[PDB]
Amino acid sequence: MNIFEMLRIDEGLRLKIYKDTEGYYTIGIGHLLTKSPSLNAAKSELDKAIGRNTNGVITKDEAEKLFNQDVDAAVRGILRNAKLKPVYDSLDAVRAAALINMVFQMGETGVAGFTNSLRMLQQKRWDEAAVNLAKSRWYNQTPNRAKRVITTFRTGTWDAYK
Repeated sequence: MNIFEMLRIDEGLRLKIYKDTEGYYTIGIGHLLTKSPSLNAAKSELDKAIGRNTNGVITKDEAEKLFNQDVDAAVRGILRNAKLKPVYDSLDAVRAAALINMVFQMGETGVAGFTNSLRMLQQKRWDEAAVNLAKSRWYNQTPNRAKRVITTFRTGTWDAYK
């Protein structure tokens, strides 16, 4: 299993414009279109993204394609990010996916704010990191995802996903 499969699980697949849980226009596999309340705006952002006039509708392939860009971007940010990189560097193939899942979900800045958990991970203090991550807003709010990702950092296995 890998980051793609994991996120596809976490984000689901929607081929028609939807609203994320903050009310933001979204599509596909967690592709945020715009933070504008204007549906016209998101449709316009979409067409721009796809390269065609979609009418707020995309194909599974178009989605997979945006998905790929998104994942790549998430990895780059981690890498451009100063708090992140060193953590990414200390993590195994599996736990690295988990980190990436968080960045994708909350953004560079968002993830870089888990100050204690990040040092704990950095130190390979799994359980404790886990213990602490569970004490977040993030987890309270998206407990299903949070839990899986937390179990991922703790075990270094795909169990929570199997």
